[PDB]
Amino acid sequence: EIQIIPTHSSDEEANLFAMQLASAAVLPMALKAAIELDVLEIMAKSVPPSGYISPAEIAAQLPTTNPEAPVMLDRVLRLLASYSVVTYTLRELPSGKVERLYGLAPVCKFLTKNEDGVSLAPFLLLATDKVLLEPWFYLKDAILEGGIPFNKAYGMNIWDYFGTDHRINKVFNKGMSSNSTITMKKILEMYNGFEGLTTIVDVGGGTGAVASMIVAKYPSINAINFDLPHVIQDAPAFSGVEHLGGDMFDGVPKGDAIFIKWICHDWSDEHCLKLLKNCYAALPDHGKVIVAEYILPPSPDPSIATKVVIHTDALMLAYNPGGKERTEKEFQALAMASGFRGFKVASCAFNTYVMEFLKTA
Amino acid sequence: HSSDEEANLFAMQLASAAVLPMALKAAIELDVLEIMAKSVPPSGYISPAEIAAQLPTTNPEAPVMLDRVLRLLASYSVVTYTLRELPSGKVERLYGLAPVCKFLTKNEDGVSLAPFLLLATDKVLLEPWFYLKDAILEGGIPFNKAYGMNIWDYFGTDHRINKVFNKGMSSNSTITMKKILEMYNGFEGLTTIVDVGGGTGAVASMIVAKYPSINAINFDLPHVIQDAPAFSGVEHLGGDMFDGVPKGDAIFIKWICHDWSDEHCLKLLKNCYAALPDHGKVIVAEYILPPSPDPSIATKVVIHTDALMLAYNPGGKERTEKEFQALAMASGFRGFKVASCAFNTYVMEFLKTA
Ligand SMILES: Nc1ncnc2c1ncn2[C@@H]1O[C@H](CSCC[C@H](N)C(=O)O)[C@@H](O)[C@H]1O
Ligand SMILES: Nc1ncnc2c1ncn2[C@@H]1O[C@H](CSCC[C@H](N)C(=O)O)[C@@H](O)[C@H]1O
Ligand SMILES: COc1cc(/C=C/CO)ccc1O
Ligand SMILES: COc1cc(/C=C\CO)ccc1O
Repeated sequence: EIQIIPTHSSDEEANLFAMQLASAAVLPMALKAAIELDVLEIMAKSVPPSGYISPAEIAAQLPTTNPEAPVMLDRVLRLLASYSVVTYTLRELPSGKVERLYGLAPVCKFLTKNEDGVSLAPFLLLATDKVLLEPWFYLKDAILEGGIPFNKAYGMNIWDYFGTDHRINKVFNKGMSSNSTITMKKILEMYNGFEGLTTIVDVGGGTGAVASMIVAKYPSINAINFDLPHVIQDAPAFSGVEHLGGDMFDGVPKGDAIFIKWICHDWSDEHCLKLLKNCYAALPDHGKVIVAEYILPPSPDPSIATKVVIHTDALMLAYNPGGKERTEKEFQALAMASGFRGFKVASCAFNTYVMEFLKTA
Repeated sequence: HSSDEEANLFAMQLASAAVLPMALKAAIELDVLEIMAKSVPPSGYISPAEIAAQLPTTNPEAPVMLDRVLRLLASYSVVTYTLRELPSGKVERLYGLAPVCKFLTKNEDGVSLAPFLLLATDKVLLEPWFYLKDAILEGGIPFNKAYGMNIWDYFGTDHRINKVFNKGMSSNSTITMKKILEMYNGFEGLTTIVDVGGGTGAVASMIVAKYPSINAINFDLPHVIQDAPAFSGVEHLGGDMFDGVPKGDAIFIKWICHDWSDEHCLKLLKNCYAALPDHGKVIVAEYILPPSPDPSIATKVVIHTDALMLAYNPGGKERTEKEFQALAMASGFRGFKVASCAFNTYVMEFLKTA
């Protein structure tokens, strides 16, 4: 709490932060272009001995003959580098002009395929898709009028819309599947709560990536992946997973445990309660709901981990019917209100906490 | 691996990074920051509910929805916060103005950067970004791919975005030029100044306000000039600067060179050279590209603007001081002076004689 006295110097920084904010979208939009160009994968596969590659040497590997591609790439990569998305090194030219060569930064491990063929890049392409930008033009309308920005832009809710637009359905389902594969692989290394179950139901389990992973690790479990019919239609037929289409607000398939990852955050308290009562009803006396969600931090602190949660809260506001992020006590109160007697935070990976709503304490 | 954890979380932050400007846009469109600025003292805080009470809404969710937008802003220090415990043991937030809000609400003169943000985040200016991959593989300009014409021809056809653009520029330039005019003496003693590409004339008007005996000419395309307010001592004139520019003792160009290729800059600069007396000058007001992709806010503004020029302009880019020198030399100027800087904008003089 030392007080900063306003000066020329502090005004310069305040004015420039306002300008940075004004044009902040250039970052995710330039990163989206780089990933669609396969630039980061090119960098990963052809980084010379040194580990730094020129924009011309990148552009050489693209399907282009545009002679401006190298300078255009340099300009994109310079932006990325300023934000530590790639690294750089400088080398002096014959002219005494200085050129930049670029390398992978640490974050690139999650923006290029790992050994399992997976990354967050498909998640980025989801979040920056033209479809999911459009609701942001209706956010002020939703605050004033009530309702949901997405539904103002499209005339229907997000799921119904994905049911009409095959391109974005596939982008969405793949963004979620890849992200969830990375998180769940880490969850499964640490969390033991699937052990001993004979049946699990992944409610809102998407194309079934998670369900497949749980059965791969526990071949004695019966796994049901449950989602909307337009998602189930082109879920891979993973062995040991039964895909079932339906609407979870109507009810859910019976199992020993029900897994819900990134389901509660999509829905209002009232919708969650209805879903969680349906879950309680589909479980045996001793069963549980396994809830995988972020947890809101105590304050809007500046950490990246906090910002991810808060960013996601803002995504939920733009996209979903009452969806929001919640604190640990908020999740506990949803558990209690839907009849569950026990609550615990069992595990965490990449911000995603694994909570158990226990029918019996 | 907290190391893997932090790289994964950074990736997710990047992925949804558009939430920040778009959330800020909505708070500005709602008049939230202005509400805050008028409703509590500079060091005070205000609840979402008290802000929402000043909006014309009966939406019972307005307060929480504002809370969630303001929390996003708070996490980035765009607004300040303080916590207040509720009887339930939940905590709620009250919010206040951070220093940046001084440039996102109207100042003494009635301007801020808010209209510049509304420009940059308008759906029209966002759409070219979906054609960046295409421009890189195929050649050409993302904007022209989206709209089928250069940006300036497009603004002569879309009256709404013309106004948005001109106002964004006018309000940004008013802030910058007020600060430059405190420090820079190079307009002193001139009989006539011409602001080439002067938009709706904010900078010319400020010059004449400071130096009331100067004769100022504000020169731009005719769809811009038609919207320029009248200002005593400013003559508004339409035309194409590539065909020629008005004569005067000095020519001022702010954010002109950065819109164009080096070749086009030479053409412009030679037109300016020809329009000046023998010992005249061009006063160039532009950012200067820093020598590396450093993480400073100041450098990021420049590099983001280099990226904007990539998306929008035929050949436009940001330049180093030595690049500007090379432009001055190649258009016949014999002296070069870095005279002043305000809010990243350097004021360079290209002198016909040294
Ligand atoms: N009424 C409903 N019934 C069942 N599933 C639904 C639903 N409404 C939305 N969903 C599904 O809920 C999911 C939310 S996204 C999360 C998907 C997945 N659990 C993961 O973490 O990767 C989507 O697959 C969506 O189709
Ligand atoms: N051929 C041409 N002749 C004159 N002006 C032009 C032009 N092409 C573009 N412009 C103008 O160049 C300006 C670039 S934006 C900068 C505006 C102003 N100098 C400021 O800094 O606020 C616009 O107003 C645009 O209309
Ligand atoms: C098209 O030319 C310009 C564009 C911008 C920024 C537009 C969106 O932020 C800023 C200055 C210019 O000279
Ligand atoms: C519509 O529901 C969801 C949306 C997103 C949105 C964008 C992430 O790229 C994230 C998680 C969800 O459960």
